[PDB]
Amino acid sequence: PFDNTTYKNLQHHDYSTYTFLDLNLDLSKFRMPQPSSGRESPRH
Amino acid sequence: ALFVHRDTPKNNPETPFDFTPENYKRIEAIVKNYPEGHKAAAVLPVLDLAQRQNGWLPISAMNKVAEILQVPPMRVYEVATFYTMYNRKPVGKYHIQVCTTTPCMLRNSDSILEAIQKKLGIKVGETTPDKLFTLIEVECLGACVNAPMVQINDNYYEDLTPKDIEEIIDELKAGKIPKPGPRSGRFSCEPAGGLTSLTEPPKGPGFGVQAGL
Amino acid sequence: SNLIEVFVDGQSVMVEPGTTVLQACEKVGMQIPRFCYHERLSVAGNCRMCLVEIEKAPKVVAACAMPVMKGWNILTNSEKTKKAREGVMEFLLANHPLDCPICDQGGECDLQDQSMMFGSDRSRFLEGKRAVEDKNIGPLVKTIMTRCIQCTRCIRFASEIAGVDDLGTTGRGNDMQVGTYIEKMFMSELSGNIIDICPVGALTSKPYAFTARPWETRKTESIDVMDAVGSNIVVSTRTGEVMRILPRMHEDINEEWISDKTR
Amino acid sequence: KTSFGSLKDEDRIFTNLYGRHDWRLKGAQSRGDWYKTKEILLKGPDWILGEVKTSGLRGRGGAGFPTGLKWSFMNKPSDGRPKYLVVNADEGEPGTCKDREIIRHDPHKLVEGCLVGGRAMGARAAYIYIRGEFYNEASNLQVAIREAYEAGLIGKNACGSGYDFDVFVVRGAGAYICGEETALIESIEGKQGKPRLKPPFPADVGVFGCPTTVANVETVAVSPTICRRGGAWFASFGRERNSGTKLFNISGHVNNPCTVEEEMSVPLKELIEKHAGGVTGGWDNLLAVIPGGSSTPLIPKSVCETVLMDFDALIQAQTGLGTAAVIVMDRSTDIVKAIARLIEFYKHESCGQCTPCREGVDWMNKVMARFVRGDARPAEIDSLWEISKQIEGHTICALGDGAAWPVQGLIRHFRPELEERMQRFAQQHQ
Ligand SMILES: NC(=O)C1=CN([C@@H]2O[C@H](COP(=O)(O)OP(=O)(O)OC[C@H]3O[C@@H](n4cnc5c(N)ncnc54)[C@H](O)[C@@H]3O)[C@@H](O)[C@H]2O)C=CC1
Ligand SMILES: Cc1cc2nc3c(=O)[nH]c(=O)nc-3n(C[C@H](O)[C@H](O)[C@H](O)COP(=O)(O)O)c2cc1C
Ligand code: SF4
Ligand code: SF4
Ligand code: SF4
Ligand code: FES
Ligand code: FES
Ligand SMILES: [K+]
Repeated sequence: PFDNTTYKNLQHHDYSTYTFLDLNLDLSKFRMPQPSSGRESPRH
Repeated sequence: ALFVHRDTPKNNPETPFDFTPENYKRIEAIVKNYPEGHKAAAVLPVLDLAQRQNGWLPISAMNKVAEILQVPPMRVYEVATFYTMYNRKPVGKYHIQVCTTTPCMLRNSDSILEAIQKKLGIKVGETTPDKLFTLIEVECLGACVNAPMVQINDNYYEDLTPKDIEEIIDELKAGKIPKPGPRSGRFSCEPAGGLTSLTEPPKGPGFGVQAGL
Repeated sequence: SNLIEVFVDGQSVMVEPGTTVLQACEKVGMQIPRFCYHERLSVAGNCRMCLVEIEKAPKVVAACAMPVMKGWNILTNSEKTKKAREGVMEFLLANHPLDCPICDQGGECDLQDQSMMFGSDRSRFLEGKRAVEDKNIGPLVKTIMTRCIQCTRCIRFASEIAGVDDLGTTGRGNDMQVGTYIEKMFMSELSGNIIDICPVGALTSKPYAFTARPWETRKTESIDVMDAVGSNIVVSTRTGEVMRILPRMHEDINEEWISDKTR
Repeated sequence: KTSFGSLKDEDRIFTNLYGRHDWRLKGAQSRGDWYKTKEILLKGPDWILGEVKTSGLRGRGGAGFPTGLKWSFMNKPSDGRPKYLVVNADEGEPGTCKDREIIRHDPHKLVEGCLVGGRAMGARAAYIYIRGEFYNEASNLQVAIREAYEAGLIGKNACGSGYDFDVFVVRGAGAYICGEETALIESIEGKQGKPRLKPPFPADVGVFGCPTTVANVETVAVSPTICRRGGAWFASFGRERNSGTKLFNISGHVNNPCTVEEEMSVPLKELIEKHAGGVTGGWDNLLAVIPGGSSTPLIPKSVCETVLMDFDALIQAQTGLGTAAVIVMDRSTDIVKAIARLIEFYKHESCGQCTPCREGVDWMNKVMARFVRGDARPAEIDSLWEISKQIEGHTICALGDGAAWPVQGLIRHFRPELEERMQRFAQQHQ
């Protein structure tokens, strides 16, 4: 049924201090190979 | 409060800091978000990861982040002194941040700041002697319609009265964690006397999609 | 040729593409004031003393960093250019300490000289000034950081020409402090040239400190012999005694730098 | 059309603004998101730029630059360097909390907007520079980005269109100036958030040296709705050169402080008395309104009766629209204390790079802190006016402008109250 009274965004009550970084570690496999500037750093 | 560093026995380049191995995997994931040749772009997330590991930044996390990213250490010192989240001093376990800009001051954030002060016995900037609470006074946290509000390490505690923030500090002293939200009847940002908008059901897919698409 | 035509106070001048407003005004013999700009360092654009009016443009441009567009009339002596200069000199002198007699840069100070040439003649600052903690960067460069105007010629020299990357700005806002953030000793082979390019008395020569004063020195133009570079120097002397050694500009040798041994 | 506002729920772009529906992928698809995205990507960059230019969409960051004209600066062939969309999600403006609600409650709308916008400009990926204080919101956005990668909606072969597009979230670290686009670009690069000078613009030299567009959350998230519903639908709202819908953040001294989407050229009085429950103590209790966040100058109660909440009507009210974050101040307010706290914000949030902001914003804070007590003489109001004019226009970015402007609005509309503050200080302390 349709509902408009309950707050559906309850997932952030159970985020720890490493939630963002574990999600980035999970997402690191879904991504394209990064572009290269041809050098390792501008001091190279 | 000082933007120079002096070597103390608790904070020196021989203070032991090192990342945990799963933090090394998270640093690898951070560095693989940026182009080859600009590994120096990962200074802010890896230094924030060092702070989330250690609680604050001694000047061995700054040097380790400078080493594992191959950037000069002064360019990590600049970032750590520029941004206000990086704790260059060891803060308490619950680092309370009371917002006292104009939209929160208009809704009496001074009452909550006084309530936290007479609840903890400390003032702005001080840490409780059991190292559980550090009270500071911050700028706009971006929760202005839920004013007055605080932040306790990750979480926004909103629409507060002094009784609400005393209850939050009580059940933080009990080892529990409170719910990060408004303390009034409302849920996130709606009007408290019912919705003035978005009361109809949403229209779903394909509603009003133009021709030629 | 692909030279574009620009105008400095209406005078036509043909400049290369990529020329900044300051260089286009330099080609007609006008020197725009500056504190952070230095023609051998990268462009900072963070003192706003070079703010000049382009006509039919309701905003002053940073002449050290803005490239000239074709057909611009640069107004170097207009009224809002002068208002920009006096306002920026007012903000430069707001927190600057009253140290001109006890300062070694006195008489040879850029901040003094173009406060005389471009600033106003009095203050509206009725507040308490700031005071910056002094840094210890070695036995050569005396550091009094209250006199710092945060022009970041330090950081650009030590990052680009000295190649050290160990000076920077810590803090934020009016509390932004130039330094090493740690008790570090900036000892490069060219480390005394930040004395030269500090426009103010925030970085002076610690051996030269308190001894002389620029108007009474006799500038003799000579050669370095400490190495085989043949660095062209000014030996400034006062009453038959050698006081210090400053560089001469020679684009083919030492462009305007010398080593610490020479200095 | 002459009267604007009373926006119906069928024209709301940001449905599930309040958290009442599912924010995740199955709930976002059931409200219209990710519908025919493959067709929008296959119709090309020029079609999407034409739909944004037709819509009259101006930049929701607060400056109101035209979005299609801005994004067309990237419509150019490559020069070896990659291209990037950078989504501005800092939102450090006091009064403003709208981008928090878009990221937190409609995240897939922001991710689909990243895909459509970065398609229109040939961008390789999207860097959402979210505010660091929005940690739960950033993890919320990361869960939605993982749901979009796992469904094939972004990443390799995004939505089945053959256009590869990644989406990254970079978190800030507590600097308001890192929402300024060049300072944000420098903050992504691992440096201090100090604004670059302009030119080079980000479309020429942006993040990492690459061609870049920095765009707000709200001007990005409305773009799939603009490309689905059409530009003419979006241009059917608001006045001409003032098109669309706008999120409004009514906070301060109102009965029901809320975030609401409303039509563009809505009156201020209609917005406050409809969606916020009115001013506390009635409309006669109104003293002044800061119309669109802390950077805009305030307007007194006499201007708030008739003025419309778009860009041009607030420019004619010698203020700005800004972030459209309405700060309402009643008659019980020491307005000098509120504006001086606002300038205290602007000196705590100032990176120190150029001389006029670094020095003059601290000097305006010292003068305003004396003006709260009245520890001054009435020549210093004109002194502070000229100091604000010296800061304004002479800085690198618009935080110098944004610090000079509330001082100017306070002086312009409340000089007699400043004068009587100072003269009662002078009589009871001498
Ligand atoms: N949303 C927020 O949280 C906040 C918003 N603001 C707003 O920010 C505004 C100032 O921002 P700015 O970006 O400095 O204003 P505006 O002068 O620069 O320009 C806005 C946009 O237009 C682009 N643009 C303008 N002229 C251009 C040109 N010739 N070529 C290429 N691109 C061009 C800029 O790149 C920028 O992205 C203020 O009006 C204020 O209301 C201020 C503080 C916080
Ligand atoms: C000091 C300062 C802070 C700013 N902060 C933000 C911000 O937090 N979020 C934002 O979207 N724009 C911010 N802006 C405006 C941006 O410069 C830029 O105009 C905008 O983010 C992207 O343009 P858009 O309006 O077309 O989206 C800020 C501007 C200044 C001068
Ligand atoms: S640096 Fe210049 S203006 Fe400052 S005290 Fe020295 S001589 Fe005076
Ligand atoms: S010490 Fe001198 S050269 Fe260095 S930033 Fe300060 S004023 Fe500039
Ligand atoms: S005006 Fe202020 S915010 Fe802008 S570059 Fe200068 S110090 Fe930074
Ligand atoms: S003013 Fe306190 S959250 Fe924005
Ligand atoms: S000389 Fe151009 S700003 Fe310093
Ligand atoms: K000097």
